[PDB]
Amino acid sequence: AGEARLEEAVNRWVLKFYFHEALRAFRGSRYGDFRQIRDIMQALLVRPLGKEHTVSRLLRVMQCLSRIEEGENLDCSFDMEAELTPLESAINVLEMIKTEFTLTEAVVESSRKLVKEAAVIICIKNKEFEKASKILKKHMSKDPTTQKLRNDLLNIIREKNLAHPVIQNFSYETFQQKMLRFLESHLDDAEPYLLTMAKKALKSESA
Amino acid sequence: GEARLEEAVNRWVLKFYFHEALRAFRGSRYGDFRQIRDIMQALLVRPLGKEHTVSRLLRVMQCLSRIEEGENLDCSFDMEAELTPLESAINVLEMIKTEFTLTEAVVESSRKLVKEAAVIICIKNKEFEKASKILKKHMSKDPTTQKLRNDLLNIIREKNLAHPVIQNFSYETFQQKMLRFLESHLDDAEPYLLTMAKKALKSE
Amino acid sequence: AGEARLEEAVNRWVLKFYFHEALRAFRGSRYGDFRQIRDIMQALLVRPLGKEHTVSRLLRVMQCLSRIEEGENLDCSFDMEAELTPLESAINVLEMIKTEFTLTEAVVESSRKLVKEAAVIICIKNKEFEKASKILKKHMSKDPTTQKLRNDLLNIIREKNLAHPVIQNFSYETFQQKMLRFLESHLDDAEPYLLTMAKKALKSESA
Amino acid sequence: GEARLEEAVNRWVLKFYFHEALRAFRGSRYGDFRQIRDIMQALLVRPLGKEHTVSRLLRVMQCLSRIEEGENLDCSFDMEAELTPLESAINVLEMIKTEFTLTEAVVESSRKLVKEAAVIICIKNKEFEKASKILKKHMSKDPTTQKLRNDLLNIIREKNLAHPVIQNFSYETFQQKMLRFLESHLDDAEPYLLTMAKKALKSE
Amino acid sequence: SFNLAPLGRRRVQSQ
Amino acid sequence: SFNLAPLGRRRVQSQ
Amino acid sequence: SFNLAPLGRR
Amino acid sequence: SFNLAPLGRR
Repeated sequence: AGEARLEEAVNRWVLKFYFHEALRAFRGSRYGDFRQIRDIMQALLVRPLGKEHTVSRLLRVMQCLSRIEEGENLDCSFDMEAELTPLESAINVLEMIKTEFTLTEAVVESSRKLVKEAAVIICIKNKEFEKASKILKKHMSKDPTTQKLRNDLLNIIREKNLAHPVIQNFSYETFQQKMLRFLESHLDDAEPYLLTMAKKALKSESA
Repeated sequence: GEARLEEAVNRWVLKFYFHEALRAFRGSRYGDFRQIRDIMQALLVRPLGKEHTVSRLLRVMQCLSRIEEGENLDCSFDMEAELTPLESAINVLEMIKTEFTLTEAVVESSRKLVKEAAVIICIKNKEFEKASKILKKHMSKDPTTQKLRNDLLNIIREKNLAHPVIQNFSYETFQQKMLRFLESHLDDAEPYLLTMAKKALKSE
Repeated sequence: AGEARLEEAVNRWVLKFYFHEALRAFRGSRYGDFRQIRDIMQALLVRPLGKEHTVSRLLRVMQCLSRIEEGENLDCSFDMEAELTPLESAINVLEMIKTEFTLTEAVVESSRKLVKEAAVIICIKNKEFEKASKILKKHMSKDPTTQKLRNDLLNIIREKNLAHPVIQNFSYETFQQKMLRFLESHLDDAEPYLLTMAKKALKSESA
Repeated sequence: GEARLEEAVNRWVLKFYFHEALRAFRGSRYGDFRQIRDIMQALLVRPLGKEHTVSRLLRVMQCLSRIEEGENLDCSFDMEAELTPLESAINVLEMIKTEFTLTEAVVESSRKLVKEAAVIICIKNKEFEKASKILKKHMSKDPTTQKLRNDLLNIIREKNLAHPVIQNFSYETFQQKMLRFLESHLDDAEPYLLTMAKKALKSE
Repeated sequence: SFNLAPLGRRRVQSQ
Repeated sequence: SFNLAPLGRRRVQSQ
Repeated sequence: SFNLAPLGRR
Repeated sequence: SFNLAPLGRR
């Protein structure tokens, strides 16, 4: 009863502390640490957290980042249906973020363009041309402002031109960091309670 | 080949008109701003290569365009057609914050101005319910903006267009203030095309 | 914009009408109709519904019932992990209902006992003895009031006694109906708007 | 073998004590009720076979037991130890509604009595915050119960134990009212064991 | 637990 | 759509 | 929500 | 929420 209220409070503190450390690892390109921290958070989810809309946003972000971090591994499946590559799965999470964070198409569009682009190109690098075409056609926009990129890609899949500048100039690292940038902007900048108490406590000590 | 040359020229062209768009906006020549804005809109579909400088210029251009049409509540800049121009400008400001990697402190005062204008303009045009929604959606989470919103709420509740807050609101001052904030994040360089024109003016 | 607000309203009316028809089919043991209606609702979920907590409850119920209806088919998997038989998956949905509907252990207990019992016995009927044992041990309660049932079952798995009264007297139909009874009690009894307009409209006509 | 005979006897025993538990409760002999309640509690772990009649009898027995201990806010009938006895009784009433397939109309007046008692008893024992939570959790969704809850809220807010609503609340009348509702859903039959006892009284 | 009797004690919050 | 110009018209709700 | 219908496969 | 980590299998 009370013991569960108290556990809830701690669990949320734990969750927020690790989320903060997960973003820091991600920002520092320490993806190994990111994944391990991600697993700790995954384990905490079966426990009572209560309600904060702060954690749902928190969790939607982790969700998207987790899929983006494993984006270059087409052996991974974050979904019921094996079909979905991690990035395709990231697109779906982004759509959930749009709806839940009540964001406009214009705001989510830039992010999305980057994820769709990355999804197609990673498939192309693995010469999963057929898969790249399907992803391109279902997701890719046909906007007048993206039609050239879409045509280049469609053509690259055509000739299987893995040597095309579009493919060679693609930086997954930059892609990842830009995505973190965007997702990060829908979160508060505060220091999680535990890190605060850890900075205090840690300086009780000395010498 | 002659197709990487296009990308280079499209950039000079885009940066030239950007320079003239700001000049116009800064002179309150909004008619000229709009005409120039449309040239830039047509250019967007053409290959511009990618350059951090043009990506920032059109975010600013996007913000200014919504602000310039801020009083036309009949204009829709978004798929979600219920969004008023200034509401759209708020979002562009958020994308600018994110993309220009600006701190909240740097952006917050400017965002407040746009939110305030969005509600007040709606009020002056008698769109009371809309003003109410914008106020509730954008000004309720800010403790730093308490007596402005409770004042606006009562203004909306009593339909007091005569209230000093509404009567003394200057949209011109707002526009110019927004330009100054936006310009503060841009290079000062004279566009290449204007430089060459001034030169061609030497001899002839 | 507005068009999406309006679609939302209709979608919720559609969802509620079919939920109502799904329960009626279930109550009438017309599981074929239930499944088809379930698929219609599954399709609507990708669409905008908005917020009503009324639909979340609605959906959690459909979720549990859907798993219970396919309870005798151990080839079905409603989960990420193939391991889970439908009923095991129902237990998980019930736990979600408890938390979300903020129900007490005493209230959810009876339902749960029935689902756990059914899960074990269906595995036993298919002579999935090992599976039945694992389910028994992880989920089954050890309460003093259920220990005899647990021992009988453990023994039945022992001798593979599919002829034991406990196995032979088990009625999946009665189990299903009792579960509907319980889940139904956390929902309002009202007539969905569309059926109301359908009763009116339908009686404009005549002769 | 002699193990299906146990199930049969356990039922007679259980139904006999149930009959005596009600008699006791109906006579306000709560001490006797409790002693008998404990015999039944010990019997529950034994095989009773399954019979719709015993399943209903102990739901009623569960409700009465929580109601009898309703004034002891120090008693916990639930894993969730914060739940007061009457809160627990509300839940048992809901399980009775579901399991006895009763209409909302049949149960609603009785549920209201228990909710009201739960808040008032908490109030009389000075557990104001608790009373507040119960009131907010159980009486806010009912438009049919408006001035009772706003009256209770003000009573809680001012700690007015002197208010007529609190001073004139009779827990005894409440208990007896609950028994009558619960009994209305039970068979009237004399338990088999009491019948045989009365007989043994013939000859001897 | 179709428990008839209390499982234990509650912490009153009176005063 | 890094659109600079309006996409179309909005329905004012004035009066 | 999450899925009403199953995925096939067990 | 739903899953942070993947399931293996693609």
